[PDB]
Amino acid sequence: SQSIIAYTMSLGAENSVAYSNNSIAIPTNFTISVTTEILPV
Amino acid sequence: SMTKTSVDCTMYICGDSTECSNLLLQYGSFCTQLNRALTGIAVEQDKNTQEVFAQVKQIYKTPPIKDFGGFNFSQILPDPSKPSKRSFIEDLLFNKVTLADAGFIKQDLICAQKFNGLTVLPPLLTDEMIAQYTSALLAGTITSGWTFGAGAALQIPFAMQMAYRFNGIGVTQNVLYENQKLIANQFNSAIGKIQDSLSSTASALGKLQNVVNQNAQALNTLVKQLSSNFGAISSVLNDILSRLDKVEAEVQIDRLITGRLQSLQTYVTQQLIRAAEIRASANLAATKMSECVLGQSKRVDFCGKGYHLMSFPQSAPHGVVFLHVTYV
Amino acid sequence: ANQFNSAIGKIQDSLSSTASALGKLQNVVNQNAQALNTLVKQLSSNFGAISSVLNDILSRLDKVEAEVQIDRLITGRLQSLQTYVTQQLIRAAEIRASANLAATKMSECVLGQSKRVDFCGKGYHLMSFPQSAPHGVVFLHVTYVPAQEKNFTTAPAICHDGKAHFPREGVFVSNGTHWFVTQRNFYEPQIITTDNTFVSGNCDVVIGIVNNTVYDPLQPELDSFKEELDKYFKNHTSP
Amino acid sequence: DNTFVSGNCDVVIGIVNNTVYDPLQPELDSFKEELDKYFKNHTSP
Ligand SMILES: *[C@@H]1O[C@H](CO)[C@@H](O[C@@H]2O[C@H](CO)[C@@H](O[C@H]3O[C@H](CO)[C@@H](O)[C@H](O)[C@@H]3O)[C@H](O)[C@H]2NC(C)=O)[C@H](O)[C@H]1NC(C)=O
Ligand SMILES: *[C@@H]1O[C@H](CO)[C@@H](O[C@@H]2O[C@H](CO)[C@@H](O[C@H]3O[C@H](CO)[C@@H](O)[C@H](O)[C@@H]3O)[C@H](O)[C@H]2NC(C)=O)[C@H](O)[C@H]1NC(C)=O
Ligand SMILES: *[C@@H]1O[C@H](CO)[C@@H](O[C@@H]2O[C@H](CO)[C@@H](O[C@H]3O[C@H](CO)[C@@H](O)[C@H](O)[C@@H]3O)[C@H](O)[C@H]2NC(C)=O)[C@H](O)[C@H]1NC(C)=O
Ligand SMILES: *[C@@H]1O[C@H](CO[C@@H]2O[C@@H](C)[C@@H](O)[C@@H](O)[C@@H]2O)[C@@H](O[C@@H]2O[C@H](CO)[C@@H](O)[C@H](O)[C@H]2NC(C)=O)[C@H](O)[C@H]1NC(C)=O
Ligand SMILES: *[C@@H]1O[C@H](CO)[C@@H](O[C@@H]2O[C@H](CO)[C@@H](O)[C@H](O)[C@H]2NC(C)=O)[C@H](O)[C@H]1NC(C)=O
Ligand SMILES: *[C@@H]1O[C@H](CO)[C@@H](O[C@@H]2O[C@H](CO)[C@@H](O)[C@H](O)[C@H]2NC(C)=O)[C@H](O)[C@H]1NC(C)=O
Ligand SMILES: *[C@@H]1O[C@H](CO)[C@@H](O[C@@H]2O[C@H](CO)[C@@H](O)[C@H](O)[C@H]2NC(C)=O)[C@H](O)[C@H]1NC(C)=O
Ligand SMILES: *[C@@H]1O[C@H](CO)[C@@H](O[C@@H]2O[C@H](CO)[C@@H](O)[C@H](O)[C@H]2NC(C)=O)[C@H](O)[C@H]1NC(C)=O
Ligand SMILES: *[C@@H]1O[C@H](CO)[C@@H](O)[C@H](O)[C@H]1NC(C)=O
Ligand SMILES: *[C@@H]1O[C@H](CO)[C@@H](O)[C@H](O)[C@H]1NC(C)=O
Ligand SMILES: *[C@@H]1O[C@H](CO)[C@@H](O)[C@H](O)[C@H]1NC(C)=O
Ligand SMILES: *[C@@H]1O[C@H](CO)[C@@H](O)[C@H](O)[C@H]1NC(C)=O
Repeated sequence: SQSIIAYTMSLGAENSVAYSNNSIAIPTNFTISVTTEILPV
Repeated sequence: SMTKTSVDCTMYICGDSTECSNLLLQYGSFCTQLNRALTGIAVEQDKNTQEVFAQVKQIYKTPPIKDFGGFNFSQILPDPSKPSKRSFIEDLLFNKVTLADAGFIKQDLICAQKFNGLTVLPPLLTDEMIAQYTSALLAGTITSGWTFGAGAALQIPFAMQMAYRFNGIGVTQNVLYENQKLIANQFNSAIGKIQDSLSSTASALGKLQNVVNQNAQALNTLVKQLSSNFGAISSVLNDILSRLDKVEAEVQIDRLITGRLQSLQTYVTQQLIRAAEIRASANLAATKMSECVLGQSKRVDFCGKGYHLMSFPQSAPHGVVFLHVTYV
Repeated sequence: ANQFNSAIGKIQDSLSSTASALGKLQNVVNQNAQALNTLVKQLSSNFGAISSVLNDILSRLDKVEAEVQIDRLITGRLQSLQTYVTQQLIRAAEIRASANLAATKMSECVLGQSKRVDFCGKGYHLMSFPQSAPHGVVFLHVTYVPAQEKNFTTAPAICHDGKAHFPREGVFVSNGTHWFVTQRNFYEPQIITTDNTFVSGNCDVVIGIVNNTVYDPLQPELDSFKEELDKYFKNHTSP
Repeated sequence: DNTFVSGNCDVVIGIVNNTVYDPLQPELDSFKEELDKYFKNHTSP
């Protein structure tokens, strides 16, 4: 029941921002994240 | 990016001839190597287009109530009514570059290339999809400032974002507040001068057009080289195979194989060297997206001339246009 | 520290679990290996000579026959080296560009801290650690990322005794009942004071300015010092 | 509040005189006039 599907790609999740002339969001907390990046030399 | 080109080395050197194909196998991997080289170029066009525009894995959207403190982004935000959702300034950009084959099916220089085993492959991302990624970048910029770069998008009022910017160039945030009508008017008026420039002069997009013109000029040159004799009794392969038996035809066809194969090595070398120019430019545009759009840069003259405030990306035929906003 | 220690753990587990991550370095090693094999396989091609084996020409033909066949192999072979060296020069330009970028990230992410957004990993750059790899470099970029946000009401400036006030650093916010001042990248609210803020102009010009009392940390330090003094005068009724 | 101190007037090339205002000053000296009239009044009973 598996098969090759073909589709027009989505570019990401749709996300309207909570914008308003007097609204702000501020982070109460944070994460330290470590990301590997690799370059040929 | 530049137009993806696929050439079939065998269809170009040996148009429908078994004899020429059997002689071409005497060279071995030369035909495959030149398709590997052009495939490495064709694939890194989609990479370059991803590096520049696909900087956010989420499609931000502007609110319906445009209360951006008096700043009027309506000429750089999407248009709902136009069949492709590009902005007003993006439509001017799409009119002001001319293309030699877009690759979108056939049913003239485009025709002459296709009749000779030369093909243009379509980009992965459509011009609607680059308009959507540009909408996400611009709507994140207007509604969230740098914060959508550093993590989740945080809303901030647009005049309050511009205040953080001003502190960023060492001008105190009340210099915005006390002048906000003037600063919004100057911005609105400068977005006006972008149109009154691009609408009227031909040369402004010249960097993009020159990139298209070279890929066109080189495909035209590779089409023309099929008319070279290279010392054979004809430039046309069938006229040799018609007038000679195998024992004399092989001597003539071997000249044309040698000359056409040297012509492809020239095209593929010119295209690989050119492809390095475009990759350096894509890395520059991805860096300018990261540092001028998703942020504010303290790097002098990196994000347009003057003290950088913010910048807005726009889609363009095979390119990007940055509208840099600077305090002078 | 615990988040950092755990994230370094997730690097170990990532590089254990996934196949594709080194796919840049692996693709560079494959490209030069495949090119060298292409260069050796191109020796077996005839180029129209009666064999690709050099001695099968030199024996089975006379001198002025053989020279016409050997010159095909010399021509084709020389073109094979010119092709490999052209592919290697063009390749070397990409590795150079990548080495100059790596030397720039060593300079700016390892020897420093970058204010260039998304240059040294995604998020706000804290620091980076280099690791050696076959023909390459790996950076572990460490970044601060904003996590749990709350919405707040905000204002451009605050009004008190008819003058406007603005934050020295940070932004004003309200939880719905009280105004606070806080740093723009982490929620730590404070009572709004004359030490957190500076003054400019009367209350009319600022679009969106609200009304909220500002505290003066010199004031109750003088006003309690009026009651002490006030107590003196009461004592001084008695002697 | 706008300025910070370091060293004395001899070392800096091209330094100039001007007065430097202190905002604590009339905020204390008004609190001396607020005091002086109270001492004068408290002679009267
Ligand atoms: C907005 O933030 C304000 C500051 O945290 C908060 O006001 C504070 O509310 C608490 C009660 O939840 C008060 O705490 C005191 O309450 C009585 C006072 O007699 C005592 O029994 C307690 O032990 C304690 O001392 C704070 O006094 C009060 N602070 C102020 C400045 O009024 C608001 O409740 C927050 N508003 C919203 C909508 O969340
Ligand atoms: C923030 O606080 C301000 C000070 O209380 C307040 O200003 C005051 O606003 C009222 C209403 O507009 C004015 O009332 C007077 O209006 C005219 C004179 O201008 C008279 O005809 C009326 O009879 C009445 O006396 C106050 O004069 C005015 N105060 C000052 C110093 O101008 C703001 O309106 C407050 N804003 C908010 C959003 O609360
Ligand atoms: C800036 O203002 C300064 C304060 O008024 C002023 O400094 C004063 O300069 C005079 C003249 O040089 C000195 O006069 C005394 O000098 C020595 C003792 O140090 C004696 O031999 C003299 O007879 C005389 O008493 C003042 O002592 C000196 N005051 C201080 C506090 O250093 C500057 O001259 C002014 N400069 C300018 C350019 O405006
Ligand atoms: C920040 O608030 C927005 C919406 O504004 C609020 O709307 C009221 C219900 C009330 O909460 C007011 O204080 C605000 O003015 C949030 O956006 C909504 O998110 C939910 C999903 O969580 C979604 O179903 C709604 O459709 C969204 N509405 C809009 C207009 O976008 C936003 O999620 C809040 N931020 C956080 C961190 O929760
Ligand atoms: C900030 O977020 C971190 C997680 O990213 C929270 O830390 C966790 O807290 C829960 C309890 O609430 C514990 O069970 C976990 O073990 C904690 N993890 C770590 C790494 O310590 C933290 O509580 C949050 N801080 C605030 C102030 O909300
Ligand atoms: C933002 O600028 C645009 C362009 O000037 C404004 O759009 C015009 O609005 C007037 C008045 O309704 C119309 O007569 C024009 O025909 C509109 N032109 C276009 C291109 O739509 C827009 O109104 C401005 N926004 C604000 C908030 O003032
Ligand atoms: C594929 O080819 C067919 C023709 O063989 C095209 O079909 C024609 O389309 C036009 C325009 O819509 C119609 O006027 C004709 O009547 C169609 N002819 C037939 C025989 O159906 C079709 O448009 C082509 N599709 C693409 C994407 O090129
Ligand atoms: C700062 O310069 C701006 C122009 O960029 C001045 O604004 C203009 O002022 C004149 C009157 O002096 C008006 O006729 C124009 O319409 C204004 N232009 C705009 C875009 O609003 C402004 O007056 C100057 N400000 C100061 C304090 O000198
Ligand atoms: C903010 O927008 C609301 C409508 O949503 C409006 O009532 C209010 O006057 C606006 N305030 C400012 C400062 O723009
Ligand atoms: C009142 O002042 C006198 C000194 O004049 C001092 O001895 C006494 O302790 C003071 N008492 C009080 C209650 O202040
Ligand atoms: C500036 O230099 C000149 C000499 O070139 C000198 O006469 C003058 O007093 C100096 N002024 C200041 C403020 O240093
Ligand atoms: C003088 O002192 C008395 C208290 O003894 C007080 O009632 C009165 O208001 C004061 N008058 C003035 C003018 O200070």
